[PDB]
Amino acid sequence: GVGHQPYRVVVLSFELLHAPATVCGPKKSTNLVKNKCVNFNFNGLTGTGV
Amino acid sequence: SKHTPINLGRDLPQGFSALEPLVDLPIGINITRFQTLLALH
Amino acid sequence: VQLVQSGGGLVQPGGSLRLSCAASGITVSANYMNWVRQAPGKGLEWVSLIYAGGSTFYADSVKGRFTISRHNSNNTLYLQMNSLRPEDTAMYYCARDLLEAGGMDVWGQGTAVTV
Amino acid sequence: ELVLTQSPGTLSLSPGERATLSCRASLSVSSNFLAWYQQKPGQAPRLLVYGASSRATDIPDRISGSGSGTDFTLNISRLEPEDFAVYYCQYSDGSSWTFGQGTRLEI
Repeated sequence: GVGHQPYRVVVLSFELLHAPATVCGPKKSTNLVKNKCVNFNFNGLTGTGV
Repeated sequence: SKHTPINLGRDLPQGFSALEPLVDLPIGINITRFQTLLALH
Repeated sequence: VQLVQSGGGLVQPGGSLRLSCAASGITVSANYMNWVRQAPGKGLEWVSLIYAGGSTFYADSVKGRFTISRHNSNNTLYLQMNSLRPEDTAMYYCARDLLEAGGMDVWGQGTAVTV
Repeated sequence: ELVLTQSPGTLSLSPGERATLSCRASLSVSSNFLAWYQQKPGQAPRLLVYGASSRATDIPDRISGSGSGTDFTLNISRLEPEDFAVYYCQYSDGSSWTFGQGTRLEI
């Protein structure tokens, strides 16, 4: 039954240090407007305009 | 880095050439000494 | 090569009872110790386990009413009964059971717990 | 956890004849960590076989004792008058420890 089956186990470990982090997600892309006033966030740049 | 094959004859030529960025390394280690590899064996 | 269980006897419930399971020659200080009871009119039942590492596993019924320690120079195990009960009357067995074989069991000193 | 009915509880045997002795486990148990071992009440118990594959010491090694699933047994080739003791069927897990109440072999 269930008691004596080969169970594959993976352990994931992590820690923090002064080195920058890596696996930070695929992130979001919108590309909504090319003519009107919006609030853009191009690679961490905050501002508004046309 | 920059590679410029404009030398004629000899010497460090008069002129002006800036350096573009090539790579960046996120390696936080203390640096104190420097050495060069001239591998001609 | 020879084992003796000494110090167990008749003490009142609620106190502490001391016992020594002592070996000769066979260095069991890194071996796997199991501790078994046998009540009168009842079969054998395992209670305690202590390994080479710092990990103590006890029975579900008694749990924290047992204390076990191992001598660091000789192969003698000192064990302590805390908060005894009159229903805990049983003869005592100490063993060096490895998972592969679990051999060389001991006769064990006959003991009884009562007022 | 593991239930083990060791059968039969009463024996009417005699030395010098074939005997088959069985213990019933709970759920399809293996035998690689099984422990059959002898016990004489009032004295020191003894070991029969580890893992039910290779026989242990101080025995003429005539016991065909093995099994799988819920079927664990030992067949003795020839009984002896010195064998009138109680045998214990056991299995080990490394983190869970269960016993089995032995069976009385008398005449």
